[PDB]
Amino acid sequence: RIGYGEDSHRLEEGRPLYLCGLLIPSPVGALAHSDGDAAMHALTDALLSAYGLGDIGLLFPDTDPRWRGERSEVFLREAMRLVEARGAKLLQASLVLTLDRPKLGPHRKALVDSLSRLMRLPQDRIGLTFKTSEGLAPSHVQARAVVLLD
Amino acid sequence: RIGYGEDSHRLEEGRPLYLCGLLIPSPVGALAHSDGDAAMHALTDALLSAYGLGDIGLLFPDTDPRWRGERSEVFLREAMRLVEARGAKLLQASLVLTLDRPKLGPHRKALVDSLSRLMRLPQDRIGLTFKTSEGLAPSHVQARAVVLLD
Amino acid sequence: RIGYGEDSHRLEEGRPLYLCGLLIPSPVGALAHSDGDAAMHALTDALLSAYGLGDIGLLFPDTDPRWRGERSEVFLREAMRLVEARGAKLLQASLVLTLDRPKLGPHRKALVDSLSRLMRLPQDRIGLTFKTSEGLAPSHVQARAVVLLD
Ligand SMILES: [Mg+2]
Ligand SMILES: [Mg+2]
Ligand SMILES: [Mg+2]
Repeated sequence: RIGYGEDSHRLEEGRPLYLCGLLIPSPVGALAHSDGDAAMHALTDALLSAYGLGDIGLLFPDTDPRWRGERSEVFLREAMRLVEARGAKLLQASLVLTLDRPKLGPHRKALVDSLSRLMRLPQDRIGLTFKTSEGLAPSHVQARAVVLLD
Repeated sequence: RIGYGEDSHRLEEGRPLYLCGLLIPSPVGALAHSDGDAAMHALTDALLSAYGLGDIGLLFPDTDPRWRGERSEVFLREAMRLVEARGAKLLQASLVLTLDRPKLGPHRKALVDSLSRLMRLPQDRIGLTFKTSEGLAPSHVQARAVVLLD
Repeated sequence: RIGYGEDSHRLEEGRPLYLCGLLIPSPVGALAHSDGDAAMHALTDALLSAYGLGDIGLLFPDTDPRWRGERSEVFLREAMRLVEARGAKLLQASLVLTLDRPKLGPHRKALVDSLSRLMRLPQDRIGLTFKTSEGLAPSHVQARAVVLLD
């Protein structure tokens, strides 16, 4: 099975930046409703999608209590619980993060380590790459992810 | 086999909106010479791509009378005919629709039912997720799609 | 295994345009430090991604004299070497190129032939499709690619 997901958020000065589950030192952070972790959101949608289960807007509306104030690993692990209950064995996640600042290169090890631990995948099965928008989208973070299961 | 397809269209106020084969009540709709159904176009290109057959610009140009003015479902069924004749067995389609309005949430069932009916896939093999652009692309509808076959 | 990658470049008047390893006659070309071949970059990142090896920013930085000034095909071939050494057999590449000008249609055969030769894949396993941005991004070339291996 395959799943594909995307996420993006406005970034603003003096807000915390969360990506791949981690708080990243940055001059900008998401202007969100959530922690705005675009990588987790894209991955979560990709997982749900692989089983036709909907998306984070359907399954995690803030109006449900359990989701209000929650960090995005809660959404990811619930999607993992849902596909696992349907017999899924996650094999791989490959995703691209796009943002002009800050540079994610120095945080490569930490970001992969976190995704590896969250999705319970070996490091060679976490394919994370970083891009800038080349001035296409200087005020957003963007994420696009593909997952592979069984 | 895997295929990847994308489409985007300018949205204009007061034009009809077509997605996944359906008319969706909306304040905005594609400005296009086609019906502008980004979902159909992205899926069609992904199917073509999975066999290297080209893209919808090549196979369904507005110059070709058989295709001019037709709804986009006609091009998807033709792409399905072409890949089926080359032995394809479509397994899964996962795609993301991005647009700032209207909300697609209320239409989720009919949209997924449509894709399942047109592509002849069970609903758990239709992975449809909805996003807004968070202000990055407030005047366009975008779709990106992955298909898996065989 | 699966890998996903993306690339974009600002386009500027009177610069040469390189795509899929070829010179493409054009009024606009990438402004950059590389040849700005978005197809090559996105394919290379997708390959690297399929094995968790990093991305082109990590492995091919212009601080490294081995890589500065090299054509992007040299990067793609090195990524091929690295995954092949880890047992991979590339099976398929499917990608989308997005740009408002020049038209890529007239170059389809040459572009696909180049990808086929470079990646040593049969033509039906090269899924290249072309799009314009519909004015979303009229001054960039964008590429997004999925690769499948084994
Ligand atoms: Mg989000
Ligand atoms: Mg279209
Ligand atoms: Mg590049």
